[PDB]
Amino acid sequence: KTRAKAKTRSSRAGLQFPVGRVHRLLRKGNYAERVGAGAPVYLAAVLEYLTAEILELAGNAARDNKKTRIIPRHLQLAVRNDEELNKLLGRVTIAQGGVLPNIQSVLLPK
Amino acid sequence: KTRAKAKTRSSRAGLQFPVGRVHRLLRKGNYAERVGAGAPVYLAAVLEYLTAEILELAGNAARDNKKTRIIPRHLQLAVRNDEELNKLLGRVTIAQGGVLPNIQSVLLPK
Amino acid sequence: PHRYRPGTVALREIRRYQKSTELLIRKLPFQRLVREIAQDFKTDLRFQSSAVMALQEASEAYLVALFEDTNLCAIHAKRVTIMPKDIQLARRIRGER
Amino acid sequence: KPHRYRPGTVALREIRRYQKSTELLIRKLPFQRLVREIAQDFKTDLRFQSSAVMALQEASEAYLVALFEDTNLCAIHAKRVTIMPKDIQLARRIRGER
Amino acid sequence: RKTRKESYAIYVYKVLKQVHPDTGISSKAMSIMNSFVNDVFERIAGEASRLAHYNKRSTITSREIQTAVRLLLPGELAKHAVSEGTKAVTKYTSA
Amino acid sequence: RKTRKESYAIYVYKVLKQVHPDTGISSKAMSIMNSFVNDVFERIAGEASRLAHYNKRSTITSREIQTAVRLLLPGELAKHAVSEGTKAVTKYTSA
Amino acid sequence: HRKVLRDNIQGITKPAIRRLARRGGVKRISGLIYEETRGVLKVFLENVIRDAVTYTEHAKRKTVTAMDVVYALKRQGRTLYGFGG
Amino acid sequence: HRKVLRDNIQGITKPAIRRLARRGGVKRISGLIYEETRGVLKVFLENVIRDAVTYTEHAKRKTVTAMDVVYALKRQGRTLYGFG
DNA sequence: CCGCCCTGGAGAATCCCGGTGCCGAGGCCGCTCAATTGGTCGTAGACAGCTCTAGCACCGCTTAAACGCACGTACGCGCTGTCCCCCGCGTTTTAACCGCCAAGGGGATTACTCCCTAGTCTCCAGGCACGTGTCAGATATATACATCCTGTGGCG
DNA sequence: GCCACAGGATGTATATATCTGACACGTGCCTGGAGACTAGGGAGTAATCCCCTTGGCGGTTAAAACGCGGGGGACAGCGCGTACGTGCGTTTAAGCGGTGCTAGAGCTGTCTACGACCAATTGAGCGGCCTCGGCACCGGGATTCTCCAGGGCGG
Repeated sequence: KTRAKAKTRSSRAGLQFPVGRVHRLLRKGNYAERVGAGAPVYLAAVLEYLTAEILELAGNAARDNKKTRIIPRHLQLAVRNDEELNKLLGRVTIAQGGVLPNIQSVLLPK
Repeated sequence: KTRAKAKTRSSRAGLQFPVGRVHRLLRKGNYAERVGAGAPVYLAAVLEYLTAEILELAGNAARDNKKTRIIPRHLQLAVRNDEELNKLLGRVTIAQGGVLPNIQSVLLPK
Repeated sequence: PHRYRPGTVALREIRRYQKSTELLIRKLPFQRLVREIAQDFKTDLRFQSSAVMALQEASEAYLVALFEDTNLCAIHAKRVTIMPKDIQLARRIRGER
Repeated sequence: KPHRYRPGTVALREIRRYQKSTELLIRKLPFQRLVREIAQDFKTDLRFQSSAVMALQEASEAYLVALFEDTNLCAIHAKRVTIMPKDIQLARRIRGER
Repeated sequence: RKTRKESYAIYVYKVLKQVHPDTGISSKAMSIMNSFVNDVFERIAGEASRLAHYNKRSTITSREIQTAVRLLLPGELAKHAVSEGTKAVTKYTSA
Repeated sequence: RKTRKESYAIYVYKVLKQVHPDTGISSKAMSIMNSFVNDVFERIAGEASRLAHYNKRSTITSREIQTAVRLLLPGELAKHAVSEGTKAVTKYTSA
Repeated sequence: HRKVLRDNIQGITKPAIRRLARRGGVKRISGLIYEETRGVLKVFLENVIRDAVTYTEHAKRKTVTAMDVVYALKRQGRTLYGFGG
Repeated sequence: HRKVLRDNIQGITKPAIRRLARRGGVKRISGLIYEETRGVLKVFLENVIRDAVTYTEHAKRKTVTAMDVVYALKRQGRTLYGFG
């Protein structure tokens, strides 16, 4: 049938994250009785920004490690070397991400 | 429309806490789409048991303090003296409750 | 002269303040501190007396717990004196710093 | 003359090696046996997913490494380089576990 | 004449009377008790919501509440709470 | 044929292509990223629901999400996330 | 009356910090403890008041309430009993 | 198929605890550290496994899944990334 | 004067590069389900008017507490030394791991069906709000009780 | 050159009286919980497919156990000099009480737009399957870290 062209709300808002999927996950998650029109757009934008920031830092870490693929070690290095990312993910353990190289000054051999 | 005499569900289940009020709070808290019939009864019974336990300990503390009225100091004494209540309320500050009287052994004189 | 030894009055104060239940910080100075801090967040703010008292109770409980942990660290280092390094170690282990 | 490294250089080398690496430091079969023995007390005839046991092992190792960092901080605070059961006890007590 | 603010004041007073027949409770202690009851209600109901979401259910049942109680309350508190909840539920279903 | 499951894998890959055109992602790292997206979604949605309930509202709006972001994310992360969200909502409303 | 307050952290006097340490069980206090305690208290208050003011601003109110303070503390995982419900 | 395991806490050997301490950044280790570490690990695993088995029993399943462990850790406030 | 101190190779571990190879990241395709279009409706929310509680501001006073300074004693910190416990390493024993195989218990799905919960209307009674009058509690005070600190008796 | 404590000196639990204010009780009233009913879909149940978990078996070798030497450091002892606790005289501003003002919290009544809902379309991404190179590994070589056996001039 002849209706308007199906333009996704992600493209309408200029995002790469699924506005419709975020809207469904907010509606079906039993968070409130109603979900606004701008709430999925705002939440998708925030999720996209955070994902972009962590991916940028992880790609920089992978490049510094002479590799072209992001691995859990690279994600851990990015998160624990960015101060605000470490603040946001302080109580989060990344699988097979290891720990940062941090040997105490007193333990250093002098 | 004189129907049958009403019976409170607290009296039907042998409880003091309000089963109907607990049911309404469960239904209006966005906790789930549907709420079972026995869920308010169980939750109200658990709340009444916890209230009775903490009130019994606080009344014992008040009696030991030679007073006939429970105050926040007595509530704090009861909670921090009962190991399980302390573990349940470990991330809780009781207003105007003070602290448990303890002095370290190395800080004691000799 | 009846000067007490250095620590008997301290122990007496410990017992007194652990027995009591009041607020150890002066209400007007603490309220002014809260208002000064809140100036930087939103100008022309009004605080309920209940709100100021809630902040004071929370702050005093936090500081008392931190001083308990600080005393634990100082005794671990085999000292009866608490030190800023004791405070820093307690906060670092708790995850605040 | 036989060669012998001084006490501390090999330990530092191990510290660097294990901080740079990211693999599990506990044998999988013994850890799985311990997990199953512990879970026996809670529900008999239990089965486990391999991913479940791996999650338990990774979480436990992360917890133990964090606890050892805090223990090292306590030992340094006490003017020592050796970690001790009292250091572990203080770390847990400050963190709220004891 | 203003909006009524509900509280568990009378229920906590009844429980106190049935436990200690000759004991009172000050206004501050009553407020702390109301906050404690609301806090435990929130804990248990949030845990029950998480359980219902995890099991892809859309209902909070006595089983969900009991599992939430076991998860939250430590040890003997969980055992006694489960026993009392079961007793109350059976006494309700009998009537 | 079994039930199909949803994930943010393709969206995270598209964002990675936008940011670093010559970088790839392993399966485990993609799973960790999906868990991270889910955790941030859960935190923000929970905080916004708390705000809606504590203001006696019944709608999750862009204002609720903005307040939740400002409460959860620290400092510059929160400031930049607020800017990105406001820009996205303005574009969505203009379109 | 438009007035500005400044440097009230010195309003938390040395005797007040001493009393807090005494309630904490501390028998002897170093002289540098007081400024460290003032800094810690200021950081804690800033963190709590930021969230309380955020809640108030969201509520389109100009009055910070005890319930807003309680919500901020609960956000920090420091549940406070006795200031509402 | 009834098998009862016992004294498996010794499977966490001294060199394994040394590797964990090295990863943590520890130079020297006292002799009594290993028993203390085994006890700490045992109590941690007991708590996490108890919560996981509670979730499993509520689900009416018989095998402890990875999501059960993840939810147990989340109940403990120890979010683990990479298992769903 | 003598231990104490300053140094370049030897051995081992780390780094560095090149060839091999694989399996896991990555593109691509039909296809079903979830997102998108488009009217409806009734309610959540926006807003203007209004009431009065409650927060802010100020004056005076009364004094409790904060401030400041002298003194000295207990304490943090540094130095030496003893020995003992942990580290480094070589050798032997152990079982973790890897590969493959089998089978069966249990996860996950799919109809279906009925009973359990949402939703409504009504009623009445349990519970909130509001007076109020007294009894538990704070306080002022004289205790006698409980606890700390130094000289005086005492000698080897 | 120390050991016990008697008694002074001071903090403090006890008993008595005297307000006093808020806590518990009663009572009118109102809105929300219970009774009774209908409607529909959520979950219980039963049968089935298959997958992945456990158990077994064998070979390899990586790791753990174990013993031994020795030296790094933990801990005790001792000393000393700064620094914090104790206490008393000054001061200041906190608490309280009282009055005044008004700003904003709370409520109420209309009214609007907006989001849930539902019918219908369609394309987006999950699943599954080829396909190639990024990274682990083995082989080989250069560099570097660390430690020990010679040269040296010091108050």
